[PDB]
Amino acid sequence: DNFTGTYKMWMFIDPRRALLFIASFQILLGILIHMIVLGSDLNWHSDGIPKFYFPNAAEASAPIDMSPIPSARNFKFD
Amino acid sequence: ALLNFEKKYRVRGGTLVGGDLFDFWVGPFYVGFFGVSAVFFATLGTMLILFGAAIGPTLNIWQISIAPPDLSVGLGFAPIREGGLWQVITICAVGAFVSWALRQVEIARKLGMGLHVPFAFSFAILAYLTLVFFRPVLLGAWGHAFPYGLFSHLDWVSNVGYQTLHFHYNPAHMLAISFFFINTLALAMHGSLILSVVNPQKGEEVKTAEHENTVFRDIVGYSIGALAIHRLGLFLAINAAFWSAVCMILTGPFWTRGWPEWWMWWPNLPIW
Amino acid sequence: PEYQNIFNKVQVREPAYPGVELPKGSLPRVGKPIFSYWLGKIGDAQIGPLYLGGWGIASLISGFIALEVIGLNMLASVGWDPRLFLKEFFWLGLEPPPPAYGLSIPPLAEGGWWLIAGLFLTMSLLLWWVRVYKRAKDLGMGTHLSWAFAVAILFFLTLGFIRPVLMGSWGEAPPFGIFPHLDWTAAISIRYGNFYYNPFHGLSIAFMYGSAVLFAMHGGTILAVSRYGGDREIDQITDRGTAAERAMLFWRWCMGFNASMESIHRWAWWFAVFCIINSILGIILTGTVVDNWYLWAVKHGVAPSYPSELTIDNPYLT
Amino acid sequence: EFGYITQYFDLAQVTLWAFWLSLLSVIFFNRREDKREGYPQEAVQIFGKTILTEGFPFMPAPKTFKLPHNGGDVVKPGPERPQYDFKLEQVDRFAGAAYRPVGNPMLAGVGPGAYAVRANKPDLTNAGDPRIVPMRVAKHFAVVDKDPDPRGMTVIGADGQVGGKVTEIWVDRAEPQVRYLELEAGNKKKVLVPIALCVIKGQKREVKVRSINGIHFNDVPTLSNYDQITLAEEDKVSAYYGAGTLYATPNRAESVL
Amino acid sequence: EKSTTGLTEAESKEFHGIFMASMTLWFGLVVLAHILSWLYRPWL
Amino acid sequence: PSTGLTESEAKEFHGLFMASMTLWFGLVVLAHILSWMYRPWL
Amino acid sequence: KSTTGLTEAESKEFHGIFMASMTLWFGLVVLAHILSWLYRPWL
Amino acid sequence: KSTTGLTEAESKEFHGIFMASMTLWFGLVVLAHILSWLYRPWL
Amino acid sequence: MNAKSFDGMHKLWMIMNPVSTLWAIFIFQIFLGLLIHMVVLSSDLNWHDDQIPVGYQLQGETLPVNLEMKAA
Amino acid sequence: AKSFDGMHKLWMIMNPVSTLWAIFIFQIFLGLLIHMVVLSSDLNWHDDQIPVGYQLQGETLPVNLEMKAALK
Amino acid sequence: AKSFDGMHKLWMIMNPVSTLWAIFIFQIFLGLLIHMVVLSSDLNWHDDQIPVGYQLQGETLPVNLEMKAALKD
Amino acid sequence: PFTPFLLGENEIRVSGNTDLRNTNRKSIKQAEWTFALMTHFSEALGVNCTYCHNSRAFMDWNQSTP
Ligand code: BCL
Ligand code: BCL
Ligand code: BCL
Ligand code: BCL
Ligand code: BCL
Ligand SMILES: CC(C)=CCC/C(C)=C\CC/C(C)=C/CC/C(C)=C\CC/C(C)=C/CC/C(C)=C/CC/C(C)=C/CC/C(C)=C/CC1=C(C)C(=O)c2ccccc2C1=O
Ligand SMILES: COC(C)(C)CCC/C(C)=C/C=C/C(C)=C/C=C/C(C)=C/C=C\C=C(C)\C=C\C=C(C)\C=C\C=C(/C)CCCC(C)(C)OC
Ligand SMILES: [Ca+2]
Ligand SMILES: [Ca+2]
Ligand SMILES: [Ca+2]
Ligand SMILES: [Ca+2]
Ligand SMILES: [Fe+3]
Ligand SMILES: [Mg+2]
Repeated sequence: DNFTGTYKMWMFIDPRRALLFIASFQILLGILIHMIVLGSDLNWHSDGIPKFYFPNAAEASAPIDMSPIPSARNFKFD
Repeated sequence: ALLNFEKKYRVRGGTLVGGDLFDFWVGPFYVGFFGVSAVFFATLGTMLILFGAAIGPTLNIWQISIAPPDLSVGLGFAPIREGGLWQVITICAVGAFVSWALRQVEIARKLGMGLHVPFAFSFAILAYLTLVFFRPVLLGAWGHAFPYGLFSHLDWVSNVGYQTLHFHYNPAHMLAISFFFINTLALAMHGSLILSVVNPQKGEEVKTAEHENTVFRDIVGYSIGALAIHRLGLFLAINAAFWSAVCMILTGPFWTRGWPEWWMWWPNLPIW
Repeated sequence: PEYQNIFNKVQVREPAYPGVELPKGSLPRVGKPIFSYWLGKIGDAQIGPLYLGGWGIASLISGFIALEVIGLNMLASVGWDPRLFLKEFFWLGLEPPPPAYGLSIPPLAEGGWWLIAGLFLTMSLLLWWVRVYKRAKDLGMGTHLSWAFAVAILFFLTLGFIRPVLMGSWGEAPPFGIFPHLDWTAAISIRYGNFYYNPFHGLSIAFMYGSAVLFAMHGGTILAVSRYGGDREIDQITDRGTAAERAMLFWRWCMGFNASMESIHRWAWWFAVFCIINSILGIILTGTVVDNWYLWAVKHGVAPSYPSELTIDNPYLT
Repeated sequence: EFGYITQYFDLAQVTLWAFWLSLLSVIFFNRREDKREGYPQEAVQIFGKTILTEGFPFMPAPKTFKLPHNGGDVVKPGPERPQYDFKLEQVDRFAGAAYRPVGNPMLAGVGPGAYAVRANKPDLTNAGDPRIVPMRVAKHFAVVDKDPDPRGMTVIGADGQVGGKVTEIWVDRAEPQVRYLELEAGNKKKVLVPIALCVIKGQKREVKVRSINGIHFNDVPTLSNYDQITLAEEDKVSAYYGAGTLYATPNRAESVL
Repeated sequence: EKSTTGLTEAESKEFHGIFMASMTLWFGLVVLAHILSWLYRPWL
Repeated sequence: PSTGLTESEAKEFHGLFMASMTLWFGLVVLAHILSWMYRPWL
Repeated sequence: KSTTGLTEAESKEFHGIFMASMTLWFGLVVLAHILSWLYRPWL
Repeated sequence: KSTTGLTEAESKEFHGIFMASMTLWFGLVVLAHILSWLYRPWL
Repeated sequence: MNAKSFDGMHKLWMIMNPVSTLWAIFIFQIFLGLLIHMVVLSSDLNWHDDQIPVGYQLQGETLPVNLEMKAA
Repeated sequence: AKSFDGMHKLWMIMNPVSTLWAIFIFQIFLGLLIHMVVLSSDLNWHDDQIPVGYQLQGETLPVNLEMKAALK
Repeated sequence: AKSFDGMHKLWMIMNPVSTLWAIFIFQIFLGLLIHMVVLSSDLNWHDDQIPVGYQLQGETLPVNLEMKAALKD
Repeated sequence: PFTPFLLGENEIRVSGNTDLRNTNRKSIKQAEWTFALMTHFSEALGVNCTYCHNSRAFMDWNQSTP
């Protein structure tokens, strides 16, 4: 084959540093993808399935920037 | 009282004015010609501030205020009750500050050292003179300076700032704030490092200069050195003061629009 | 005149210094040290090497993810044009969610990217904290630099996470820009009635002025006795020479009291930390306890009272 | 109603009091740390008696520095080494009067020419070697070209006369930089001058030392061994150059205006 | 001269064996998570 | 032995580490079963 | 002279494996793009 | 005098491969631009 | 040449450090991956919010349980 | 025509490794820059809704339309 | 005609490598700058909608028009 | 700022009438919108804030000008 001697990689790249990089990167990427998916239409915490559990506002508009601070908690904006 | 080691350094000479007449100590202080001057002017200024509080509406410490003349007086002489007291006190203040600096020069000459501290004090003095003398002269009236009062010079600062709609966009103001912030950061790091090296982990020896270099090269990759951090310190503080003086001499004399509109020179360069 | 000791007139080189030996079980230091002639005119000329272990790599991954996010949103706000990016650079920013969303997680282009960047920047600074602590402790030194860093991190988290949560809105936090964050500063003063009548703001200003004063004084005094070997503070501490003696006589004669070569560094530490402690205390009470700082100052007998002469009619009362 | 008041006592008020008390208390501790050097102080009484006083607040309890390489323990506040033998005459008959040196002011060790009494050991590196050494003992150093090498230049001495010639450079191994210049004087002795009292002109190939005069370079203190310097010797050398700032010319201590 | 980590060739072979096994197991678990997510909430 | 542990010490540590991690994950699963019974989220 | 300490044999070895790895990576990239074009064509 | 330690033979070798590589790169650039002109002409 | 033009190419690693190159390539590829994904998500080609194959927030708002609760 | 004979001697005064690294880094930076400059113009190819608009395609799927009708 | 004879001696006082690097870097910076200066004027050639406007071409495709119609209902 | 204020009819006031926390729920963003409109008032007349306010209390009518 062409990949016969790949294991010699660890003779000039430090395996300790490699491990420390990979663990950190994977955990950070996990957190990142979860927050990205939660900030979209695929969100699964406040989507109302299988039921809305909170006492949400009865008529919540589409929020604009020129807004006041809300009086009560609400999680159903759509 | 004298320190354990103080007596062999209390010799005569080193003075600027006066001579052997004012060359003595009173307690721990050294007096000199300029010591007499400074205490004279400080006492007089304080007593006049107090009297100007007595003829006002209240002796509450937070609400005393002595104000400068009106703008119609110009660069003339105002009545005592409507501005002249402010002028006498602002003469006393200059006298006291300069006396302070020259006394420092006498002391340093006697102890055999360099004149770095009075030189750095000179820039505080320069900022004060910018606010009370140079800017008022260029604008044409003493009544452009600030009143003497806690809480009452803050009203001055506020309204002067809003005379340009948004004073945060003043360029020399941005540069001075940069220097102030970096100075506090540097002072925290310097304090921490020396304390850490002479107060090591329990049951260890005092560390060395190599440790001081190593720690910052490990954290950040560069260490400036034990003598250059003192230099960097003198530099950051002096520059803060300098650019404050510039930012105030620009506002009013050389720029009368809003400060955001100055910056408009940048996106109007014909190169984007 | 006489040499002022501001620049190095003659430079000397020896081979680079790798650093004090670390405890066994440590990673090697990365980089080959280089020398800078211009940096050597004012200070030490060596650059590198650097220590990258576990905590300082996780930090630097977090921080760069945050920077990529912030930069890309600033760039999307001009339509991806780099020419316009350079043209209008001080006016661009990444903006927090609209205040009506409360503490929920908003959609990505209406405040979710701000939330992501804030989270990643937070994690970056806490990992850096652990790095600073361990680096000082592995060499056997006191951990005084970690205490001050902790104070600074706490101020970053107060304005930004703790106060927005106590208020009930992420839209109460600063954006990531230059002119945008200056606008935030002015607006929060305008809304809560004049920060000049906030007493913790006055005290922190007292300590910022004091930091500049104290460090001008110390930098001057040590450059002025460096002819007697004063720049070497560790030896002047553990074996007091004439430089320290002259340094302490100067201040004693001038203003009546003095510190020692070790104590002045404790004064420095505290003057830099009280500034930020008062910063935290002043921001944490604004909005949550006090709604108008000027009316507070009037209730507690602090504000002056200019003479009136006129009468203005409030048109909402007519 | 614009300024209606509901209750006088609030949290901002209490917190401000707490801060006033937390300051006011670090002042206390710092002022106590300030008095580990130079105390107890000496108060002179009504008719000359001297007592030891301690100030407000009082002195702290002693702490110990453990110096490296078996360099001993240092207790502070602790004992003091004895002063040497300065002679002084008071000028006016009161406790706050100034003093005059009795003999030759340059060789008296009073005024800006006073020095401390340190250890008779050199300062060490992290490895145990002496820290300040001549460039022939430290064989790895080199002056960076682009910079005037002072070896060879002359040492003009503030009145225009020649003091001697530079023959060596003394470096600092812990932080690589120049600390002293060694020169041969008019009577063929080897004396040091600190680099922070020298103005080096590369083209004139001169070193100007504004502190002392040309003939004064013959009486600079000398070292025991020329492969190292101790803390005591550093102090003596530097102090001799500092005495000239006030004693070199008889007109230097005499009121500018 | 050349940059090395001090591992011989046998140690490198050992490390490589276990590294590849671990990476394969991790990717297996990832695939399983995505099959479940597609069954629950398909995104394309 | 870049950590100074021999192979026996490493074996010992590994045994107890794996046991502890398994117990921790068991407790996590139990918490999630209770939460699903109380407030199902999917 | 700037040098890496590798001889010519070591360089040949490294080059072999480097080129193989890069080719495999580019193959995977091409496959990803064919799938994306089938699902959501962008040009 | 500023020098790189390469002899004249080593410089000739380096130059040969450098020029070959640069020519190949520019060829690929030209191909990319022909495709772009066919798809979305800009002048 | 045209066929023997790239012969000595394997000598490249006698002047270019293999370790630095490897680390640089890996880091650059990760950064570029993040960047391109973020640039494509901010366009019309966005695939998380396009409501294909169905909109899930809308699906949750019109469940019979939620509708019956909102009716009161 | 023999004016460029000694050109190969360039590498006896200019370092080959430094030059290689500089070229590579500059090329990557220029690639990113030109792609961003052309994407921010009328030639933009990600957002132009050609060959079709995908957000608009998702808003008019029959399932989404029927759900939006029953809400309103 | 004989004023510029000794000109080749320039390289005995000016370093050739430093000069080469300076020239190359300056030329690249100037290239970028002039392109950016011309793009920010009336001569801009990316946004001038010649030979056709492509955003406008995308907004009026029949498929996009028919989808935008079925949303007005 | 003209759409909400000079064609729509929104509240320009943002500050409170007492010193401690009360029923006021305006935010810093609303404060920014007000600041924008006031900047236009200043530019359109050739004046500063102090032509109609004392900055130490932008909300008090007894400390304004006529
Ligand atoms: C709405 C108002 C504007 C504003 C309007 C102004 C105005 C107006 C001014 C500043 C000035 C300053 N502003 Mg601003 N500024 C604003 C917001 C900021 C913010 C911020 C975080 O938002 C910061 C960080 C700053 C920071 C600063 C500094 C750059 C500068 C003050 C330092 C100085 O003047 O030193 C200089 C030091 C002195 C003047 C001290 C003089 C010292 C004397 C010689 C010694 C006195 C000794 C004493 C009598 C002895 C007592 C003895 C006892 C025994 C103890 N401003 C807002 C936007 N700002 C000031 C300035 O730049 O002036 C030059 C100034 O005039
Ligand atoms: C709608 C979207 C789905 C969803 C879709 C996915 C998809 C798709 C994936 C995940 C994955 C994960 N999800 Mg999920 N996930 C959802 C909701 C959640 C919620 C929650 C509060 O709602 C939580 C807390 C999680 C948490 C998790 C983690 C267990 C896992 C991420 C591992 C990681 O970060 O790398 C950490 C990695 C390392 C440190 C390096 C390698 C690990 C090595 C071997 C050592 C670590 C120890 C151990 C193995 C750690 C993982 C524990 C398990 C045994 C896997 N998901 C919703 C319902 N989730 C990922 C996963 O399953 O990985 C297998 C994944 O692919
Ligand atoms: C609707 C959501 C549910 C909820 C759903 C969940 C779910 C699902 C989980 C938790 C878990 C936890 N929840 Mg809960 N939780 C709720 C509300 C709360 C409230 C509160 C104020 O409302 C609190 C204080 C808690 C607190 C806790 C902790 C006990 C625990 C996280 C421990 C941890 O971080 O270990 C981190 C620290 C370590 C790993 C250190 C290492 C081990 C140390 C040395 C031993 C610590 C012991 C540990 C705390 C357990 C002790 C219990 C004994 C075995 C009896 N929950 C609500 C009601 N919660 C997690 C859990 O229980 O883990 C088993 C978990 O999976
Ligand atoms: C509309 C656009 C399409 C899309 C179009 C594309 C296109 C086109 C490409 C990707 C590519 C990638 N996409 Mg995608 N992608 C989409 C949505 C996603 C989502 C998501 C949450 O929505 C995620 C998490 C991903 C994630 C990924 C990564 C797997 C991959 C980038 C790899 C990399 O950066 O290597 C950098 C790291 C290195 C070079 C180091 C060596 C690699 C290591 C050892 C292994 C990494 C993973 C490996 C390639 C896959 C596992 C091994 C194989 C199974 C054998 N895509 C949507 C649906 N995506 C790229 C790709 O896969 O190339 C292979 C690619 O060309
Ligand atoms: C309307 C505009 C067109 C477009 C018009 C062009 C034009 C014109 C060109 C490109 C070129 C490129 N385009 Mg394009 N391109 C478009 C959209 C894209 C999109 C996208 C996300 O939409 C991506 C990711 C790309 C990416 C790319 C890169 C492959 C290439 C830039 C190479 C480089 O910078 O190397 C610089 C870095 C180095 C030289 C470092 C040296 C590394 C060595 C030599 C190996 C590098 C491999 C190299 C990247 C690619 C070789 C490909 C192989 C033969 C498979 N284009 C749109 C549709 N594109 C350029 C190109 O093709 O180069 C030939 C080019 O001239
Ligand atoms: C006014 C009156 C009623 C007078 C009557 C009395 C009579 C008749 C005469 C007395 C004689 C004279 C001439 C007195 C003048 C003095 C008077 C009256 C007033 C001045 C007092 C004064 C200005 C004090 C201000 C003190 C303040 C607030 C200082 C600010 C900074 C500060 C807090 C510093 C603390 C830290 C200290 C001590 C720093 C100094 C210090 C520094 C900076 C080092 O670098 C250093 C390096 C190495 C060793 C020691 C030191 C060191 O001690
Ligand atoms: C084009 O550029 C590229 C992409 C190539 C990269 C270049 C990068 C560049 C040029 C970047 C420029 C950046 C600039 C100018 C940044 C300016 C920054 C400033 C001045 C910022 C000032 C203040 C911001 C602050 C104080 C933010 C504080 C935020 C905090 C504390 C966030 C807290 C959020 C948290 C902890 C998360 C909670 C989320 C969750 C999930 C728990 O919610 C429920
Ligand atoms: Ca759900
Ligand atoms: Ca989709
Ligand atoms: Ca398209
Ligand atoms: Ca065109
Ligand atoms: Fe210091
Ligand atoms: Mg804003």
